[PDB]
Amino acid sequence: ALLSFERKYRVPGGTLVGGNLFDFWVGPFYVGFFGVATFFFAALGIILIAWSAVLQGTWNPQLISVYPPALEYGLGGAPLAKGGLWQIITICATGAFVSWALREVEICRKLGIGYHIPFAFAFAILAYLTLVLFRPVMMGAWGYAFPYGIWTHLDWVSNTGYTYGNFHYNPAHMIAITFFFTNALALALHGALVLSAANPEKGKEMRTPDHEDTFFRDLVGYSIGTLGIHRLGLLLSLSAVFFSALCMIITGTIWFDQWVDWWQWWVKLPWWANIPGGING
Amino acid sequence: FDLASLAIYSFWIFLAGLIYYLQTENMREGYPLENEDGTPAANQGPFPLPKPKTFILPHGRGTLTVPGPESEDRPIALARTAVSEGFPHAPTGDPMKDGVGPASWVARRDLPELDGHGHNKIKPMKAAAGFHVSAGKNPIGLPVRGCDLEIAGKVVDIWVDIPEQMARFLEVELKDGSTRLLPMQMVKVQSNRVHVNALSSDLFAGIPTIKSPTEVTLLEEDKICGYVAGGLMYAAPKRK
Amino acid sequence: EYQNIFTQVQVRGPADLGMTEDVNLANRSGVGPFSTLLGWFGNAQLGPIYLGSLGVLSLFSGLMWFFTIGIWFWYQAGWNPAVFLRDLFFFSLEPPAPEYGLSFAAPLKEGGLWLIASFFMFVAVWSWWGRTYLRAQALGMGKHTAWAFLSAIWLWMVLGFIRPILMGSWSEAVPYGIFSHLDWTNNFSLVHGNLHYNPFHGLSIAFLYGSALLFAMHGATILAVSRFGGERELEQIADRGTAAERAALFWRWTMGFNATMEGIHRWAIWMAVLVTLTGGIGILLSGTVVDNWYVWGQNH
Ligand code: BCL
Ligand code: BCL
Ligand code: BCL
Ligand SMILES: CC[C@H]1c2cc3[nH]c4c(c3C)C(=O)[C@H](C(=O)OC)c4c3nc(cc4[nH]c(cc(n2)[C@@H]1C)c(C(C)=O)c4C)[C@@H](C)[C@@H]3CCC(=O)OC/C=C(\C)CCC[C@H](C)CCC[C@H](C)CCCC(C)C
Ligand SMILES: COC1=C(OC)C(=O)C(C/C=C(\C)CC/C=C(\C)CC/C=C(\C)CC/C=C(\C)CC/C=C(\C)CC/C=C(\C)CCC=C(C)C)=C(C)C1=O
Ligand SMILES: COC(C)(C)C(=O)C/C=C(\C)CC/C=C(\C)CC/C=C(\C)CCCC/C(C)=C/CC[C@H](C)CC/C=C(\C)CCC=C(C)C
Ligand SMILES: CCCCCCCC/C=C\CCCCCCCC(=O)OC[C@H](O)CO
Ligand SMILES: CCCCCCCCCCCC[N+](C)(C)[O-]
Ligand SMILES: CCCCCCCCCCCC[N+](C)(C)[O-]
Ligand SMILES: CCCCCCCCCCCC[N+](C)(C)[O-]
Ligand SMILES: CCCCCCCCCCCC[N+](C)(C)[O-]
Ligand SMILES: CCCCCCCCCCCC[N+](C)(C)[O-]
Ligand SMILES: CCCCCCCCCCCC[N+](C)(C)[O-]
Ligand SMILES: CCCCCCCCCCCC[N+](C)(C)[O-]
Ligand SMILES: CCCCCCCCCCCC[N+](C)(C)[O-]
Ligand SMILES: [Cl-]
Ligand SMILES: [Fe+3]
Repeated sequence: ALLSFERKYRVPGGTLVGGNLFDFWVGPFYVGFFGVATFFFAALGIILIAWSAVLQGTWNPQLISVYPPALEYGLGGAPLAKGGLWQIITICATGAFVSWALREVEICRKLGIGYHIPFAFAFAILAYLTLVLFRPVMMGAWGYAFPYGIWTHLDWVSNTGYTYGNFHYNPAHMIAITFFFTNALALALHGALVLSAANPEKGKEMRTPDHEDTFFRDLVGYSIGTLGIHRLGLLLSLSAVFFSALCMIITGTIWFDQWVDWWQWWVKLPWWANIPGGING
Repeated sequence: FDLASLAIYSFWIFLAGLIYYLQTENMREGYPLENEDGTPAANQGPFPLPKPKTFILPHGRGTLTVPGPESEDRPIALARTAVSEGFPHAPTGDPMKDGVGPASWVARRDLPELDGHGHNKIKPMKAAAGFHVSAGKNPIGLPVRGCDLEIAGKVVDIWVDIPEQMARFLEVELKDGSTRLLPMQMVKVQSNRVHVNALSSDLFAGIPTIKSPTEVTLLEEDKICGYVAGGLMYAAPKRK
Repeated sequence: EYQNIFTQVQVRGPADLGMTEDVNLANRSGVGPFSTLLGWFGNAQLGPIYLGSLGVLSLFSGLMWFFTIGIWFWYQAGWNPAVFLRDLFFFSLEPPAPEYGLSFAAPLKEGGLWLIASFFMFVAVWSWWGRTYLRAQALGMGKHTAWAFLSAIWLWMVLGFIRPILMGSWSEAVPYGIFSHLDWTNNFSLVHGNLHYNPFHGLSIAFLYGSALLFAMHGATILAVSRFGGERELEQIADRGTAAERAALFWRWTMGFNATMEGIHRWAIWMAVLVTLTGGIGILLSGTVVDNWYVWGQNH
């Protein structure tokens, strides 16, 4: 079934691979070559998850956990039950994520729109590969990657962070958090501003974008603009994820101590490094 | 059954209702779903259609009620390529001229958008007292080049969003003296030229024209922008 | 292939003094300078700003909060500017010790000053809240902004006011300090048995991640259809154009469902407020109802 306005857009073309061979829809979903690829990787990865559950001895989704190989395996392959399933599932997950992105691109082309969406999605993919591929490889073992389990992968975050004291002191970690908080702040304000204009007080006509601008100049003396706020939100969310991957690719690779020790270059500058008094004096 | 357990169970209930509400609110346009022949589809999904709401539009422009009887209000030059559902519909003629596919446009009101005071939101800079180029390259006077590396015309003016203080169109004078508008988001201002990758130099004349030299309607904007974006798919044969 | 991340040609005109509606034009400042710098990414116009009694009160009250923390930092630094800059991030104005309970009689240097700063901060935030309401009201707009702001105030009220009272001690509040309040956050989790196993904490994280997810989607979506004037969202609501149709169809073809130009902003406002809404709940139950979220978790 279609939306009332959808048919005129359902023309052939825009594919990157296969021509018209996979140029069709299943219900609302557009297929395309990378739609078939996504299904192939996704189905194959899910089977291996169910298989790992059988080896594990449980069907409770809260307990299933696919662990990577032990550190002793280094970067080599492992048997299925001893980290091999994690290795294969990681390949399938990557295949699905990348296929998904290239499918979005095919859809951008058929709709004659820009490619901002798959471009932004690639940052999330990059953060995933930072944690399962780039950082493990640079550290020399797949075991440094995180396990595929609802709860075990939270334990991984907690164990990995406390290996370096309080991870809060990771300076890139601070920046990434700042973009995460600022983004949610910007998202709330933007949604509220449009709704406040499209849904004014009772007994009022719909407001205009000028009202949106005036509201924010009145409030904080500046309005970024209707185009600028969408540029900004895209920026805040991608920068947040960019400094996330950055704050981890350096942990365990070029920095090994407690992240609080990183702030000593400021404290121990040989001129005020000894002035008595204060906290560090 | 401690207070924490009840809090989290309550929240999951509240969240399910919230999602149901959000989804129905997002069915105020494009629903009910249609078959590929325009009739109503048997399976509409589990979420019902929301009840009508009314916006009172400013400047005496009337009221909009959504949901309401939908209508393209224009002919669609396409045809089925399969008896079964889910397959592309092929253009029956020239898709750029017939405004289908990536060249689609919507039958919006044949009026210009207005600012908060009731004046035209978009104006040519020659009619916008005080406006000027403040940074970047001024494209006025520059030649406009198509994807065939041929020159189609030259920039003669900039159409400005006055409330936002933002360039939205280039007015390009064609070899025959007439002008066309070009979306600012589809052009590439360089040092010595303006380059448009979406159209070939001989497709500029096909851009829809406006009926007034000092204002553009929402319908005209949709026809212009749709045509230019459609060139990405439909003008590629002569794209170097 | 232009991407529309930065403006190509800035244009500038007579400053926009804004809508009037029922705003008291006496309290609007003059217009400030235009910023070419900001013009590349957004609007270049600075000002005017509205400055009423709430704004002035919020401003002055907020600066008193600031100066109170400031003098305490200069006092910890022994008034030495060198020591001040060095240990700036390590200074901390801490609440009264548990001994004082909820008493206001803590001497200045043992939590008395933290109480004075919190008072100023309390006045500044709430008067600013009233400001977001009256600014919308003066223009005849909905109060969505003031309600979304409440969600943030909720978590802040819980962290510094509501929870410490239910615990019966101001010492349970957060200290004023760059590093000290990071440390407070770490201890809060260890004391209460790992917040990873607080369900409202996990929810709060889903919505924080989901806010970045949704804004990357929406921001990227609007820029991809800005070639059809998509960022003019209020008129797309009143008169659906091809921008709204292509945006909806991209997501329908991608993941099977879609929003409308208005409805995507209800997703957004809720995605964001649910961060601090769920988080404030989770913090309020920590120590009052549940002592060990991991242990509590293993029974449910
Ligand atoms: C005790 C634990 C430690 C700690 C240790 C760590 C560690 C260790 C790490 C972080 C990382 C992060 N931490 Mg920290 N951190 C702590 C305290 C905090 C606090 C806080 C208030 O106290 C905050 C706000 C943060 C904030 C953050 C972020 C900056 C970052 C996570 C986002 C990210 O990378 O996304 C990136 C996004 C993704 C990975 C998602 C990718 C999605 C893929 C592409 C698609 C999936 C598709 C899916 C399977 C399909 C399902 C389909 C169905 C239809 C549903 N931390 C404490 C001090 N933190 C992480 C980081 O930076 O990672 C790079 C990280 O590894
Ligand atoms: C980002 C830095 C850390 C990390 C730190 C944390 C912390 C800390 C928390 C989570 C939480 C969650 N994480 Mg994790 N997480 C990471 C990497 C991942 C990846 C991945 C493929 O890289 C995935 C799929 C998940 C998935 C999840 C969910 C189980 C949960 C809510 C996420 C959410 O709503 O996000 C925002 C996205 C959306 C709102 C969109 C919808 C996404 C849905 C919910 C995804 C479901 C995935 C499904 C359970 C797994 C795949 C199913 C396949 C069919 C096999 N995490 C890395 C290692 N994650 C929280 C939790 O409660 O966990 C129990 C939590 O507290
Ligand atoms: C060791 C650390 C602990 C832990 C301890 C805590 C604690 C403690 C808290 C959080 C909280 C949060 N944590 Mg945790 N957290 C951990 C691990 C993580 C991880 C991770 C990757 O593992 C992530 C992603 C997170 C993420 C998060 C967020 C989802 C949440 C904060 C919401 C927010 O927006 O606050 C930011 C918003 C505010 C503080 C509201 C502020 C609003 C006020 C009114 C504004 C003040 C303005 C002021 C005047 C400044 C003016 C500036 C002007 C420019 C002048 N945590 C570990 C396990 N986390 C909070 C929560 O809700 O938990 C359930 C919380 O309190
Ligand atoms: C970079 C900015 C933010 C962002 C952006 C973003 N995400 C995106 C997009 C964008 C712009 C899309 O276009 C795309 C989309 O279509 O979203 C609706 C997407 C997407 N972001 C998603 C999730 C997601 N994004 C996240 C984060 C972020 N996304 C960033 C914060 C997170 C988290 C944890 O924060 C999650 C969970 C999906 C909903 C979707 C991509 C779906 C996809 O790739 O589908 C193909 C794959 C499948 C259908 C299933 C594959 C199954 C695997 C083979 C097996 C599972 C293995 C896995 C490793 C198990 C892990 C489980 C444990 C960790 C619990
Ligand atoms: C202004 O313009 C905009 C719109 O239009 C007006 C929008 O519509 C949207 C979309 C946003 C929403 C609808 C809001 C809700 C989304 C959320 C909360 C994000 C989180 C999303 C989800 C949890 C959903 C995830 C779903 C999936 C990943 C789909 C599941 C995948 C399946 C079933 C398989 C895919 C199918 C194939 C590969 C083809 C079939 C294969 C064969 C072999 C036949 C945005 C951003 C926007 O700006
Ligand atoms: C040149 O230097 C000078 C001196 C001029 C300066 O100005 C230097 C000053 C600075 C550098 C300022 C530095 C500022 C900070 C470090 C601020 C850091 C703040 C945080 C990390 C956030 C902490 C906020 C959390 C809390 C606990 C907030 C309390 C809010 C409560 C809701 C209020 C509760 C009220 C109470 C207890 C009583 C008051 C009255 C009531 C009616 C409730
Ligand atoms: C730049 C000089 C002045 C200082 C500025 C004060 C500091 C504001 C801080 C954070 C909020 C970020 C605001 C971004 C959210 C805007 C919401 C929105 O939708 O705005 C679009 C547009 O303004 C409507 O037409
Ligand atoms: C789609 C291909 C991209 C590769 C990314 C997948 C990395 C998974 C980890 C490697 C496992 C393979 N092996 C046997 C060498 O360990
Ligand atoms: C890591 C996965 C990569 C797949 C997603 C990449 C999509 C980028 C978008 C294409 C950019 C094309 N363009 C318009 C810049 O020429
Ligand atoms: C026993 C009940 C305990 C409280 C449970 C809280 C769940 C509801 C949270 C949503 C609050 C409603 N609101 C204010 C956002 O509209
Ligand atoms: C606590 C139990 C709640 C069950 C159902 C809750 C549905 C609420 C959904 C929010 C609706 C938003 N609205 C209509 C108030 O704007
Ligand atoms: C992250 C939460 C997402 C909730 C998604 C619920 C909405 C699905 C609606 C599908 C039905 C719509 N349809 C196919 C009839 O158009
Ligand atoms: C505690 C946070 C509450 C969630 C806010 C969601 C916004 C919905 C409220 C609409 C406001 C209606 N009105 C009449 C005041 O304009
Ligand atoms: C407004 C859209 C809301 C999307 C819903 C997101 C649900 C994420 C599920 C997280 C599970 C957290 N929990 C309860 C297991 O701790
Ligand atoms: C936990 C998040 C769940 C998201 C699942 C969304 C499913 C896509 C919408 C399905 C609509 C298609 N259909 C065939 C039912 O009409
Ligand atoms: Cl005021
Ligand atoms: Fe928007």
